[PDB]
Amino acid sequence: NSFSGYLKLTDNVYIKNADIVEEAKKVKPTVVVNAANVYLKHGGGVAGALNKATNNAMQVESDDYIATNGPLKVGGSCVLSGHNLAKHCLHVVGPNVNKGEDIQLLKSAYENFNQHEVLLAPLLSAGIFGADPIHSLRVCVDTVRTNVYLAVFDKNLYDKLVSSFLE
Ligand SMILES: Cn1ncc(-c2cc3c(N[C@H](c4ccc5c(n4)OCCO5)C(C)(C)C)ncnc3[nH]2)c1C#N
Repeated sequence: NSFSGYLKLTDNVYIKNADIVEEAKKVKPTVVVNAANVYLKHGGGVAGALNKATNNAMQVESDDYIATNGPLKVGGSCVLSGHNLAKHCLHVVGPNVNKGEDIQLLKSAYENFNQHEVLLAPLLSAGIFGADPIHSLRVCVDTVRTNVYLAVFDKNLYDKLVSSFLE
């Protein structure tokens, strides 16, 4: 858990302008969070990037999990192998408000982080999932009680998030 160059926002939330994949390779965290969908199909965005960094091992394991257990619920999660990126990957489904899912489920989504003492994570429901990223950061800060290190791979968004937190 050798996190470096983060800005501490609260006693348990840290943030950095970084690619979560590159962070996972450097840090070797105990848990990396995947911004997943309910069928664990890592087809693009940050899920596709984490899967590609495992040379598709994450996708094969995910397909096997879905066959036995069925899909996740929106707001839910599962723990699978971290492969070469972490000890464990916590696959979390935030709501996709661009597809009509309820933004209130973002609190349920961040509540999954509280089962793990230290996590490397992306900003849930942001990007093409359509949530307001400032609102996602506020829900993270108000919900997560364990130690979370947020990697946001966009300097423009990072600066807007920090300037909002510090108002
Ligand atoms: C080809 N490639 N290599 C690396 C990455 C990469 C993306 C990425 C990231 N994306 C954030 C995010 C966060 C929650 C998302 C989402 N995206 O997409 C819908 C699902 O929910 C965002 C957009 C807000 C900055 N955040 C952190 N590290 C990251 N690495 C990619 C891609 N794509």
